[PDB]
Amino acid sequence: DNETLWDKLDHYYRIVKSTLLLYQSPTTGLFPTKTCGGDQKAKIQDSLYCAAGAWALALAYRRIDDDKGRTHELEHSAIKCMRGILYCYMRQADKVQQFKQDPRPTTCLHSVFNVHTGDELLSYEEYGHLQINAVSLYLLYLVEMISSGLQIIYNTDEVSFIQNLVFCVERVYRVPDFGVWERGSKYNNGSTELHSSSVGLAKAALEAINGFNLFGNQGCSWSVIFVDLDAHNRNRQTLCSLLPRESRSHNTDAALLPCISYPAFALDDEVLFSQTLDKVVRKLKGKYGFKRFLRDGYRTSLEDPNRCYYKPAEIKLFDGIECEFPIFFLYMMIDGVFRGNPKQVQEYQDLLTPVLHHTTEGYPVVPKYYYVPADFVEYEKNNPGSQKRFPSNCGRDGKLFLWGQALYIIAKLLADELISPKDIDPVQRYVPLKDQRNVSMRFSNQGPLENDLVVHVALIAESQRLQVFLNTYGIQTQTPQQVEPIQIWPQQELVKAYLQLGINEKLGLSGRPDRPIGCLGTSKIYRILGKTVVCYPIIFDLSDFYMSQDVFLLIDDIKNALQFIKQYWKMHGRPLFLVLIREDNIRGSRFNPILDMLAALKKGIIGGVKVHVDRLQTLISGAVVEQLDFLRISDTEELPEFKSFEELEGQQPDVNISEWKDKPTHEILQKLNDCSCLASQAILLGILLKREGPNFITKEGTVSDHIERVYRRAGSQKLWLAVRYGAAFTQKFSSSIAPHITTFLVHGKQVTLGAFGHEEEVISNPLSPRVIQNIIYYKCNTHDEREAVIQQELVIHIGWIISNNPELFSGMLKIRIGWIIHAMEYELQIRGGDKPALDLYQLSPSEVKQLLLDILQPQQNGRCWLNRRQIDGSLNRTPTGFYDRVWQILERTPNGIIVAGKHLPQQPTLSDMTMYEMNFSLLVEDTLGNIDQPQYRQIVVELLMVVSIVLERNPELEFQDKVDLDRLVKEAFNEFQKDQSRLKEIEKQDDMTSFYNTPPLGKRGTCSYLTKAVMNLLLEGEVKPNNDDPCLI
Amino acid sequence: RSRSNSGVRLDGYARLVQQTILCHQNPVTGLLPASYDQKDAWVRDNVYSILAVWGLGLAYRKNADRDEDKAKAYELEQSVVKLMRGLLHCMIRQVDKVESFKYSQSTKDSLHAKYNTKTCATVVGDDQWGHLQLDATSVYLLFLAQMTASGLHIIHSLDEVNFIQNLVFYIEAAYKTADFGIWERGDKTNQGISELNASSVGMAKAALEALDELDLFGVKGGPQSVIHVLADEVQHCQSILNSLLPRASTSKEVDASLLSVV
Ligand SMILES: C/C=C(\C)CC/C=C(\C)CCC=C(C)C
Repeated sequence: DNETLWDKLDHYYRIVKSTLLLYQSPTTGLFPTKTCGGDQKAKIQDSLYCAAGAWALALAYRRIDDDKGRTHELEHSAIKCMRGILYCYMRQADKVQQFKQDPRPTTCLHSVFNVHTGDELLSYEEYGHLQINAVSLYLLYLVEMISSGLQIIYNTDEVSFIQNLVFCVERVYRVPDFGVWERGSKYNNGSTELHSSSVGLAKAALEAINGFNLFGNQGCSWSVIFVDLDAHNRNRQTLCSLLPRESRSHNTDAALLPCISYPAFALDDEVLFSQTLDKVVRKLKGKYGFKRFLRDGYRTSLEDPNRCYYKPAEIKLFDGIECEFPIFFLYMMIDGVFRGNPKQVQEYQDLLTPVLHHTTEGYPVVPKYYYVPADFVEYEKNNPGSQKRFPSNCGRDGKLFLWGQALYIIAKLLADELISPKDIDPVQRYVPLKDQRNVSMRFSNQGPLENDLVVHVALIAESQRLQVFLNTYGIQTQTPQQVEPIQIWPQQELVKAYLQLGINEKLGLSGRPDRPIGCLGTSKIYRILGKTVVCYPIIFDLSDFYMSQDVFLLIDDIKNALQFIKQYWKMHGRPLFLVLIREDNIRGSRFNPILDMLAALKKGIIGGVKVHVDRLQTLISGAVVEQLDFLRISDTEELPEFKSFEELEGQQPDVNISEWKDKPTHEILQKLNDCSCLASQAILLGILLKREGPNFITKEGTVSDHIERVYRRAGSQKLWLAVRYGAAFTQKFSSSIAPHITTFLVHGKQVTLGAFGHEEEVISNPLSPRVIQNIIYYKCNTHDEREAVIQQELVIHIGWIISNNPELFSGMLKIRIGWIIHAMEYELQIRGGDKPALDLYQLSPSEVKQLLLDILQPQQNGRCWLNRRQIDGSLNRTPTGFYDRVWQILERTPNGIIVAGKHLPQQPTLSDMTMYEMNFSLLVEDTLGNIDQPQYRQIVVELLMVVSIVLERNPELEFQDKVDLDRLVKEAFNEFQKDQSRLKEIEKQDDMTSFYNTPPLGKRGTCSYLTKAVMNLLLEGEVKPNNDDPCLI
Repeated sequence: RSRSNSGVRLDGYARLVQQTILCHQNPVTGLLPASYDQKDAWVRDNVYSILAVWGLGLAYRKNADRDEDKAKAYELEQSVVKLMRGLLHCMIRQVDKVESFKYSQSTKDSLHAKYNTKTCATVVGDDQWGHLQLDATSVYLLFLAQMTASGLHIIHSLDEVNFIQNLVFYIEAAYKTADFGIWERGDKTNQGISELNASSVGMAKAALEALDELDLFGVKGGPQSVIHVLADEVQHCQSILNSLLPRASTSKEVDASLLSVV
């Protein structure tokens, strides 16, 4: 091979100029999806990769000094495409503003534009435009090309828009989207659903663009893009939770390679990377390409072209005939070059060569997909991968797949080593196992495996009287005045400061949305307007909700915040955790728990998190300061000084709810004066806002603020009844509930928000704070307003546990709040004995957490088995992998499962879904939902476990008729009676008590009778001679 | 250590340009509306109105040794690129008119004088305005050549090189093509009568000479990016300029726009 490098690059120049650059729009710079046909469609995702292909060849031509002007042509072909997307995006700036405030499928940026004008082409009804992969890839590649030297952003006005694009990407962790495949799921219902590729691309875009000067080398402090760490962190928490699954519907997707490999490399954990790579390699790799996802019917022979949506039963016909996309051989080829594995590069190169097509001039054509013909669909299903597939794009037809053609150039240039992996990755999205010291990218100074992070903990007391009085107990603290030039802020003041970031009155952009700054954001040190400002964590705010006033929860909130920072802080400096102590925390018995935590911080360790207690001036000297320069570039040097933290210079309710609510007379206003309890006040003021209008005048003042005064004042005493009524009758809603729910369902857990026996609303998909506020108060609970406050109490509590003890809710697929609050309220009855038991609204929020933790334990110790089946049954807790065993049951009952009038048939259940699928796990509880007794639920859940035990270890037996488990529960029931009647002749008839109290495993346990019940009916059927162990007789 | 006094006084000029010109630049297109009443961007006015930004950017680039005065130099330079590119898209969206005007030098096939400052589209129709202004495309072509020679990378693709090359043939016949001219009213009568104005003939001659063997990709360009200009049309414009001057046309004894030619 004596070929000069000019001739090697000229080889790709012809392909680039004739196959993708020939079609670049002279006006917009975009690349049309359909090269032949006159279609105006230009997809941002496809156009972005086309820009990379010209950019990749420009990087190759950067090694030729006599480039004959080809480096400039290819560098500025990428710039022309990159700026065209910006032109299209900025023409939709009114949509960027809307998507910032309320991310929705109908308020999002368009992902398809007219290639010749940049106008809007398809509406939200015709096309699913919510594709975060497009915006994230634009931000990612924008960083890549600017870092390589391509000048795309021309002025700060564009910088403001890119900052607003970042804001649209911050919230994506809670925004279901249609994904790269503009489809959402296999079912094609038009339903947005959270994709690992989209959220991972957002994570990749945020990491690359954080602190990135959009001007390149010709840049100053007023072009750097600021990224909220915590929305990035919650984007990564979503990615780590969703993975190795693409989404709820998809166990794997070919879109994962663009996410976990080039160009994003969004996975920083090598275990998961491997897990997620194999499921793509195993369940989607094929001879002709990669299948986008299992049961993908896009452009298949069994698809109706006219219909835009698939039937619920149409996904079954799509198994084994999924279109195979050759583009992912290239993605694996790029992955091989990046990761230093040459066998991977060669292996996927040997697979592309058969699937590659060529033009009349011999230029390679990468087909979009390879589909099995209609004549060969049924042979393919029986034996997959054995029948020939036809190319979607062949060349010589005029139809070219520009995304594939562009990605061909990138992979081949890497394979022939004409461009280095670092050339197309100037900002390092791929980092080798030398994973240290990358900001925002999990690679702190310690590296990828050690996380002994030291958090700088500043002890701040609200007043000197607290300062000296804590000092008398051995704890050194500083009041804000003691730390004087420094300013300690509530996180809200940081949000108010951040409201000016990204404003463009010319584009109508309003800045960063008013969203609370979490722990990692407040862990940073900010310098605003020449004042160094440190914001204490939101956990110390006494406005969002009232469990911050409970000292034990605050102690646990302080602990878990430090563990949260220990786990998710990955910047160069050491995080700053300002601890705020108020006089309410010291007064009363709350000193003893607070002092031990403060002593532990002084000792240097708390919750296993290494901390450093020192003066604020010490923990601020050499740390990196986030310069909020946008607050000065607008010349707002006289902006109002944001309000820094200012130093400060007993019986059960004698009034029953039904006693006076039933009372028709209005004299209860005098009864308000007659009674002396706070709860009686906290109820009397509530009716006065409903009976006598919202803002009626009372002795103290208006009704609206008088209840607010009581709610504030009741918390000071720690009279929890009044603080629960106070927050419930004001429709109080902390900012954490809505993200807490989103955390629940990204773990595979549906959430229902409603009291027992009343209307319960299932939260299938992530929702905005606004609708959940409407959910938790207006529609869900109306019998008692305090139901919502107790409903919101657990949601934070489960939010506390789901992260610290995720195994604790294993099997509990549905976190049903009111069903859970039954478990605590029924436990209080159990613990209450034959005495008036405690009220769940009397317990301090700490006891609410502890009792919740008590009634969740993996196995309550030594309790009545009846009662255990009550605690596990009420929680709807199932064994690990229980939902899987129901398949093996359903796989071997032809007529299905009938329980409590709810039938689970073999078909179409088996044909519709997969046996790791989440949808089936929801289907069982819907079938299981009619069982009213939680204890009766467990014995059925016990039974479905044992019949699975019988079926697995005994594959010869198979059921003939419908498995009616109530009969099997009833059949195993009477055998317990006649056995126990023989023992002592218990006279209770149709009483589950004796049957429930007996342990499963024992001399005569439940599962023994349950086993006998199954076999009696299982032996009522024909046995199948099995060849795994041919019967010796 | 500190900024030079030239940089300090340019800040007052930066404020003057920003408060007067650069604050009206459309975020999307980079174009400049004539005024609040006339919300459209003229090709001739936008090119002329960007000279202060281009001069300021060149003035700031003379001392680009710090991050900030590199960046404001970059902003002013690329704001000029934004406008000249934005004006390129306006004309490149009318390539059918450029192709038709090359063969038939009619007013009905001329590049529009005014465009949508927000979308780079034609605000008015081919007959609702006096559109044939060969000194508006030439003021673009002349400065496009000059701004590329100064280092501003405006043309990005070889297709735009072909477009600018075809724009040369658009302004080649300025010596033999009557146009409305710099004042969009044609003859002195203002009756829709196009006339041979020396401003259009002069402007095309300078634009043709400016584009003569000019590499639109700058120094990092090749023969594919070179605009070829024929001196026959360049010196034919001279034969008209010498005959017309000191008159601006047969209908005007003089025009102050000839200051834009002499
Ligand atoms: C040749 C004999 C056999 C193949 C045994 C048939 C199996 C059964 C009658 C049920 C056995 C069940 C167990 C739980 C061991």
